[PDB]
Amino acid sequence: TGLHFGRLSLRSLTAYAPNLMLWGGASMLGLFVFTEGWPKFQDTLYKKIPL
Amino acid sequence: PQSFTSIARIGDYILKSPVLSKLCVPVANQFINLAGYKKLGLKFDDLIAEENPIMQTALRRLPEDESYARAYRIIRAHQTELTHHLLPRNEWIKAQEDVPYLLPYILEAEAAAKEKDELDNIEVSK
Amino acid sequence: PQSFTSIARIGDYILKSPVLSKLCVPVANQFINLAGYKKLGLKFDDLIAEENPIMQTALRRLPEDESYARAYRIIRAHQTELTHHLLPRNEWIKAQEDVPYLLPYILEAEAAAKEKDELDNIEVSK
Amino acid sequence: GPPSGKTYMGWWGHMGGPKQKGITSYAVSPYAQKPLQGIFHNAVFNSFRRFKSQFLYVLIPAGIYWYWWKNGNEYNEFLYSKAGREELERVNV
Amino acid sequence: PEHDERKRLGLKTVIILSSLYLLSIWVKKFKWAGIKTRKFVFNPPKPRK
Amino acid sequence: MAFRKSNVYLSLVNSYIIDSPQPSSINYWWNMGSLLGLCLVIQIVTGIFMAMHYSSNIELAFSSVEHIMRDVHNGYILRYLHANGASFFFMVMFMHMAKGLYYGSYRSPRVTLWNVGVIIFILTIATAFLGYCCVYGQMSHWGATVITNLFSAIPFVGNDIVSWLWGGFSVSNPTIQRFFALHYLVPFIIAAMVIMHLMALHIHGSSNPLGITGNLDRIPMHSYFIFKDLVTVFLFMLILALFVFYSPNTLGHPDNYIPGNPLVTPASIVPEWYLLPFYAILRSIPDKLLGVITMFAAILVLLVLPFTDRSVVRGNTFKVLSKFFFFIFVFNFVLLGQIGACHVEVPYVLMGQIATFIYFAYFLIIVPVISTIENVLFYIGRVNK
Amino acid sequence: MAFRKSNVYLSLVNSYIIDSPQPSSINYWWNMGSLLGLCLVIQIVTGIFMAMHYSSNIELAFSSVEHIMRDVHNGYILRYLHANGASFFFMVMFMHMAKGLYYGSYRSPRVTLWNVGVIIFILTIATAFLGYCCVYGQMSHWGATVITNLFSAIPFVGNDIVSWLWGGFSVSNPTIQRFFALHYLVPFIIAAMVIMHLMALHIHGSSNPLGITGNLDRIPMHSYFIFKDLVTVFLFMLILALFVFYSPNTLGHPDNYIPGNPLVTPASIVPEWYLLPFYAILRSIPDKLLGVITMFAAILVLLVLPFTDRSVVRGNTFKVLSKFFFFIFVFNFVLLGQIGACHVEVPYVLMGQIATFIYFAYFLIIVPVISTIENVLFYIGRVNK
Amino acid sequence: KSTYRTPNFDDVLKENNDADKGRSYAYFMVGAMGLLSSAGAKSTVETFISSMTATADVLAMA
Ligand SMILES: CCCCCCCCCCC(=O)OC[C@H](COP(=O)(O)OC[C@H](O)COP(=O)(O)OC[C@@H](COC(=O)CC)OC(=O)CCC)OC(=O)CCCCCCCC
Ligand SMILES: CCCCCCCCCCCCCCCCCC(=O)OC[C@H](COP(=O)(O)OCCN)OC(=O)CCCCCCCCCCCCC
Ligand code: HEM
Ligand code: HEM
Ligand code: HEM
Ligand code: HEM
Ligand SMILES: COc1c(O)c(C)c(C/C=C(/C)CC/C=C(\C)CC/C=C(/C)CC/C=C(/C)CC/C=C(\C)CCC=C(C)C)c(O)c1OC
Ligand SMILES: COc1c(O)c(C)c(C/C=C(\C)CC/C=C(\C)CC/C=C(/C)CC/C=C(/C)CC/C=C(\C)CCC=C(C)C)c(O)c1OC
Ligand SMILES: CCCCCCCCCCCCCCC(=O)O[C@H](COC(=O)CCCCCCCCCCCC)COP(=O)(O)O
Ligand SMILES: CCCCCCCCCCCCCCC(=O)O[C@H](COC(=O)CCCCCCCCCCCC)COP(=O)(O)O
Ligand SMILES: CCCCCCCCCCCCCCCCCC(=O)O[C@H](COC(=O)CCCCCC)COP(=O)(O)OCCN
Ligand SMILES: CCCCCCCCCCCCCCCCCC(=O)O[C@H](COC(=O)CCCCCC)COP(=O)(O)OCCN
Ligand SMILES: CCCCCCCCCCCCCC(=O)O[C@H](COC(=O)CCCCCCCCCCC)COP(=O)(O)O
Ligand SMILES: COC(=O)N(OC)c1ccccc1COc1ccn(-c2ccc(Cl)cc2)n1
Ligand SMILES: COC(=O)N(OC)c1ccccc1COc1ccn(-c2ccc(Cl)cc2)n1
Repeated sequence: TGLHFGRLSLRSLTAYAPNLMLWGGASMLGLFVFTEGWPKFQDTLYKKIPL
Repeated sequence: PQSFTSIARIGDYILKSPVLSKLCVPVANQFINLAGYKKLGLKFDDLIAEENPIMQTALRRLPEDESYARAYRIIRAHQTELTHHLLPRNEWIKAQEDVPYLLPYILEAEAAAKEKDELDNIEVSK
Repeated sequence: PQSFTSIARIGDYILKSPVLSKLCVPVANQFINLAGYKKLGLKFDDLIAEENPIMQTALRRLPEDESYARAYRIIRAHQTELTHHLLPRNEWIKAQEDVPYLLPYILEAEAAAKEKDELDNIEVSK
Repeated sequence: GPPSGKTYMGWWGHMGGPKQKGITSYAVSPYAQKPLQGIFHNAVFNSFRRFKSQFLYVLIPAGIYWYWWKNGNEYNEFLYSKAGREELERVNV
Repeated sequence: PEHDERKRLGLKTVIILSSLYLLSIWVKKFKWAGIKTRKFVFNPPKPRK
Repeated sequence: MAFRKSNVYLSLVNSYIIDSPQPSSINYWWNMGSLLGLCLVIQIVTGIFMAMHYSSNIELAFSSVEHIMRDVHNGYILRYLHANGASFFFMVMFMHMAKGLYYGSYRSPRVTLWNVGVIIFILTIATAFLGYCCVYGQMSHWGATVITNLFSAIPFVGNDIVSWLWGGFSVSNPTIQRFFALHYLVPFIIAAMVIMHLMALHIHGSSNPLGITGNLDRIPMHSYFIFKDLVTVFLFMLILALFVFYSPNTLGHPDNYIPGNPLVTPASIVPEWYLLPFYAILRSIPDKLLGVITMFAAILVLLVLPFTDRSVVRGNTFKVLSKFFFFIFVFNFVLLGQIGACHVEVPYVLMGQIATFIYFAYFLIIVPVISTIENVLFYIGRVNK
Repeated sequence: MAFRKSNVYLSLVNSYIIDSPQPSSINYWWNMGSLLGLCLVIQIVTGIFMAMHYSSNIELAFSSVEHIMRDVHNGYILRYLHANGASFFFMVMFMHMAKGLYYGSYRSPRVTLWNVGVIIFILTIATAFLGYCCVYGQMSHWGATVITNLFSAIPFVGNDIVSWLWGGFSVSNPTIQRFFALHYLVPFIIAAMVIMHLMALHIHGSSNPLGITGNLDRIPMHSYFIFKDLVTVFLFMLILALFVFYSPNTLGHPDNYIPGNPLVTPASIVPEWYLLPFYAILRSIPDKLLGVITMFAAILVLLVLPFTDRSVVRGNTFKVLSKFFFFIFVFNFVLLGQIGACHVEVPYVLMGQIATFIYFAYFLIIVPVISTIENVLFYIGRVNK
Repeated sequence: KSTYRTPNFDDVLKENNDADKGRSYAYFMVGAMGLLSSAGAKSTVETFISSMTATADVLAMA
């Protein structure tokens, strides 16, 4: 009968919670493009297998 | 803001209790006299903010005769305040006239919004 | 801009005169063919600018059947022009169809605006 | 343009309040009355009346914070005198 | 080195602005006299409506 | 219809200046927004006429400002007006904000108007800071040193941010030339935020001192509130003229008439009077990183107020308890400025700590608890059984 | 309704960018206004990043620009982009204006939109002139000398205007420091005129190449004309990059790499390519006062066109005679630039006189006479008796 | 009560309205405020414009 909410229902949280992980990625994707060449983060930005 | 359903739940508990009512009511009466809204010719329900849907609903359901008087009390108070005077003491709202004339229309609109809103997020059994 | 009353006054003088008509009409015909508005399926009165009160009046007084056809010719021409093609040669406006269908409604609205305006600035005798 | 999401205030003619019936308003021209008419019976009646109401809400707070600044400034000047050098080396550690 | 000129231009500026401030108080109270003395009366209508 | 209503451009002037409906009962506290608009015009105009004679090189900067004072015709009028005009701009803004806090103007339906205002405040502290550094005296050098070295505590990334802000390894010539070009810019961004601020007011219009609707009695703006605003314009110009012409250096520090020297530290590094309460909040936090967070948090805790006021009435006019704690908060904000102008010594260390707590507890603990108590007292005084 | 339609700020974006009704038949000549908006963003951003390293003193100015080229990281990119970006801004504006002249966009109901545009053009010539003087090479000094000495011919008042413009008795240090502060300002005034320009377009919307109504077939802006505008943005950014990186000094003069010297005159004082046609109009008038009037009259004769076109049809698409004289006027405007880059010698003296006449006779004598002839030919070709 | 009865306005009314005079005093004050503010506007503009004239050091080398 009862599910709790603040306009953001508990199973309105977990029908978007995967996509939160995915858009948490979409911003991970969005800044490790943005800040290579900035001399700081270089430490672990060309740790990749090539390059 | 806080719901009038919650305000009434706390108040009724205080009032039904003998010890708490003998201890919290005189404080509340002199809080009313020090506020000074009767001296401008207003009842308390004139002061409630009206820019929200539950309160817009309550004002439509109000009878015509009570609604015309509310408009006059509000105009009279604005004019009293731009002159920086008070009204004559024979035009002050008395205690027996400061009634909650709008509270039943508010509690009815609130109870319907909660029932509708529980029904839109129900967990069903099988 | 120039009035259609003045355009008609000059034109009629040219046309009634034999020598001037034999000298100025062939120039005017080939000015029409080189313009190329028939190749898009338009009559000349479709081209007149309509954002002025005398021309808004003339379009209300136009019959319904002539008004529905005007709307279609204008839509067909916009579509022909965004594709950068011309219409088929069997859909071109012919000379006998390129009639001034809207001129009488314009000259009537212009003559009434001049009569009204003279009457608003009259010099009276005694 | 298109209409947007509407408000709690309109314009002249459709301001958006309740319907009024039974109220009458009267007024007189300013050219027909005298200005600067009573502005004593104003600064001595109403200003003193308005002051007398809203002055215990402003002055009891002001008295608590000013007393606090005092006892601190008094104590600091004692610490850095020669009679308060022993206390300074106690509290500064 | 501007001390003497500065103190003399400030006498001109303070006299002009002080009179404009008093003139503005006069003009306001005249143009507001209709609103301050306006009166209202209520006669309760019949709730037929 | 009238031309003022039909023309594209005058229609906006008419709807904002001439025919705008205003509540009949608004008082003189509603006149501060007009003054802040004249203030911004004073500063932009006086500043552009000085920029014609200013040089931003670190070896030429102090002497350019003394050249405006001695050799430029009426240049001492431009500077003192400009320098004291910024002190007046900040005082009218604190009173404008304190009003809205008293009368509940932050509440719905005007939450968007309060938030654009918080942005204007941040961009205005930034502007004034950048301009004081361009004088390049001795409070200019060591004030920029203390604030810019705060960003060297951000984890793993801090020492890259300070060297990019400086353009080198210390406050030097590249720092002073970039701070002047940014100081010219930000005033034009504040003006664009002031237009967006007015658009959000036009939707619902203004509130009034009683906290109820104003749609039953409205007065047009022209010739009731235009002439009411002249009253406060001329009082503002009078008091400002009295500082510019008769006491033009009382709202400053003498050390900034000493030229800037990296090799001699002053005995007391002190900001202007209008940044002292925020300077005391910073000094109260022993850790460097937490201090710079707590200082910026002091500006952005204002955005939390629309959700912590739990009352059904707008404003404080009829509220007894909420009046007492409004004036506690005002005089606690004046003590923070005083403590920010003192030496770091007993007992001014603990005083600024307790007062930094009271600044934050007002928005987060006091307002919710008194608002709820006041609601329930209104109920049991009328409905008693 | 949708949030983009209800919010105060996004409602303006939606009405101007997303849901705006556009005629179905507009071509790529309607894409220039978008480019002029990107141009203004390029110049303002590149200029603010250079102002961090620039010094306006006359003894420091030339060497500050060479310091941006050699010592500043990527500073050669900022300058060449900026210098060649102004040449591109002017070329897109001439094409934008020539379009409106061809399609009759000046006519009623859009007379107000044409007039705000003429203002933008004047303020844009002023901006570019002030910036070239801040380099302070040898075309910078002697170009400001020639133009500022023109105002000494105004009767009884002229020699007071030049000395107030200079700040002295010649082009000197006070002149170069005031021209830089004004050069930063005027771009922000152009931006405010661009907003007023767009407000006047929203009333009646845009025209179309046929010159008839467009209310019978409309397409929204988003995803038909947004993606049609990307096509020309990337072509603009390609051709500009080809000048910045491979030929960055072909649209300039070598003398401006010589530092400014009042004691040595160049053998040829020549403006940039985009002010040469107006420079030939000035040189064509033997008298000094009449010359400076005739030059400014060349910009403000554009305001006379809404009253001299006497035609019942909008635009030139179906007009044979009015097409021939549109292209006479365009190539007469290119000869005036060429003659403005020549020595004052036979026969370039009389050529520029006859061509200055044809510039003025087009707006005042040619358009009224051909428009009337064309109206009457349309009539007698259809109505023949 | 009838709407044809006007309420009491005798606290605020004049000697005799005397339209020759009621207009006299209001427009002397509106005229004085326009006179002083037009003079003040003219001193403000001339102060800003004169700042662009030659400085003292430039006139010393004249
Ligand atoms: C830095 C300079 C900036 C320039 C302007 C600053 C003005 C800010 C002052 C604060 C404010 O705006 O509120 C003031 C408030 C009274 O406002 P109210 O509408 O309730 O009362 C209308 C009046 O009765 C009718 O006033 P009336 O319109 O009839 O006459 C005008 C009056 C001029 O008063 C003013 O200019 C108001 C600022 O004429 C005279 O006083 C004659 C004597 C020469 O008074 C109070 O509630 C308490 C005032 C004391 C606290 C002030 C502390 C501020 C730091
Ligand atoms: C980061 C942002 C932080 C900002 C912190 C803000 C601190 C800035 C300090 C500014 C001081 C201004 C305080 C007054 C606030 C303005 C609003 C106000 O106080 O309301 C006026 C009120 C009117 O009286 P009523 O309650 O009767 O309501 C009107 C009738 N319907 O009447 C009153 O309430 C009393 C008015 C008297 C005001 C003077 C009291 C303060 C005196 C010293 C203050 C020192 C400041 C330097
Ligand atoms: C919101 C607007 C502005 C504020 C609040 C502001 C603030 C300040 C402050 C506090 C100072 C230091 C005063 C001192 O000398 O003690 C200053 C200095 C200065 N400002 Fe501004 N400013 C503003 C706008 C401008 C603009 C737009 C310009 C340039 C066009 C400008 C140019 C200058 C200059 C040249 C100085 C040098 C020092 C001086 O002349 O006093 N200011 N500014
Ligand atoms: C700095 C430039 C500012 C300008 C030019 C400006 C302008 C104005 C004006 C003209 C008004 C209407 C009149 C009035 O209520 O006084 C107003 C109202 C308001 N302002 Fe500002 N303001 C500025 C800054 C701020 C700031 C910093 C805040 C808050 C942090 C703010 C919040 C508000 C609010 C809430 C109102 C509505 C008050 C009400 O209707 O009761 N403004 N502003
Ligand atoms: C409509 C916008 C602008 C236009 C059309 C424009 C035009 C010009 C031109 C033609 C030059 C000379 C180019 C050369 O070196 O040969 C120049 C130089 C310069 N401009 Fe601008 N400008 C604009 C905006 C700005 C702004 C907003 C600033 C400052 C924030 C600025 C700062 C400079 C500087 C510092 C120079 C020095 C010389 C150089 O670096 O090339 N410009 N400008
Ligand atoms: C910074 C300079 C300018 C900007 C950013 C700008 C922007 C725009 C934009 C976005 C449009 C939309 C339709 C179109 O692209 O044709 C437009 C139209 C127009 N502009 Fe501009 N413009 C500028 C300068 C000018 C100038 C200098 C003129 C004329 C002297 C002018 C006159 C017009 C006219 C008449 C139209 C309407 C054309 C039509 O609808 O057929 N504009 N402008
Ligand atoms: C037919 O209909 C159309 C239409 O076709 C088009 C294309 C557009 C879009 C075209 C336009 C021209 C509008 C674009 C707007 C402008 C050109 C005005 C730009 C105004 C400015 C003030 C630009 C300034 C830009 C900045 C980035 C200033 C800030 C500077 C910074 C961040 C650099 C300095 C910062 C640091 C930290 C050093 C329309 O709006 C439109 O209307 C319906
Ligand atoms: C509630 O109703 C109100 C209201 O009460 C008020 C008071 C206002 C009034 C205004 C404001 C509150 C603020 C708005 C102000 C701005 C956006 C300010 C813009 C500021 C500027 C300083 C622009 C300056 C531009 C210039 C070109 C001048 C600079 C330099 C010059 C002239 C030197 C060059 C000179 C020569 C000779 C070369 C309203 O608009 C309003 O409507 C809502
Ligand atoms: C404003 C006047 C027009 C001038 C041209 C405007 C240029 C800037 C806007 C760029 C178009 C973005 C719209 C895409 C969209 O929302 O639809 C998105 C597409 O987004 C995507 O996933 C594809 C990536 C977008 C490609 C971006 C291309 C260039 C971006 C800028 C280049 C630098 C200037 C689809 O959703 P929709 O169909 O409902 O609109
Ligand atoms: C929104 C901001 C509110 C404050 C705005 C203040 C701006 C001042 C404009 C006042 C215009 C009054 C309308 C004129 C009129 O009705 O007829 C005027 C009446 O007013 C005047 O004579 C001028 C009086 C005051 C001088 C105006 C400038 C004040 C100082 C400006 C300081 C900079 C802000 C004509 O006189 P008459 O009606 O008797 O024929
Ligand atoms: C840009 C900042 C963002 C906010 C918007 C700014 C709005 C404030 C503008 C201030 C008012 C300006 C006064 C305009 C005077 C009346 C204009 C007019 O007569 O319209 C035109 C003529 O205007 C012009 O030719 C050029 C005006 C350029 C003005 C440059 C300042 C009259 O034509 P019409 O009778 O058809 O009125 C327009 C009907 N929509
Ligand atoms: C012409 C010059 C000036 C005018 C500029 C107009 C064009 C500017 C484009 C602005 C981009 C969009 C800005 C944010 C849009 C969302 C606003 C919003 O959600 O409103 C508020 C949030 O309040 C804010 O914090 C405003 C921050 C403003 C940010 C300053 C850039 C909530 O949305 P709200 O309920 O008010 O919308 C009503 C529709 N139901
Ligand atoms: C835009 C700046 C306004 C700042 C006002 C603040 C008060 C300080 C005044 C400093 C003014 C400098 C000029 C001066 O000293 O003049 C002085 C005269 O004093 C005045 O009249 C006061 C002027 C202010 C009245 C309001 C004018 C309205 C604004 C006009 C905008 C078009 C001396 O000038 P003088 O050369 O002797 O003629
Ligand atoms: C008017 O100028 C001064 O008083 N300055 O700066 C030279 C000064 C002078 C001496 C000592 C300290 C300062 C600085 O004090 C403060 C306190 C807070 N901020 C700040 C600055 C930027 C931003 Cl975004 C947010 C907060 N600055
Ligand atoms: C880009 O800069 C140059 O080409 N400049 O200026 C240093 C130059 C260089 C050498 C020779 C001549 C000039 C000037 O040529 C012109 C011709 C007309 N204007 C003008 C200026 C302002 C205004 Cl409002 C209206 C018209 N200027």
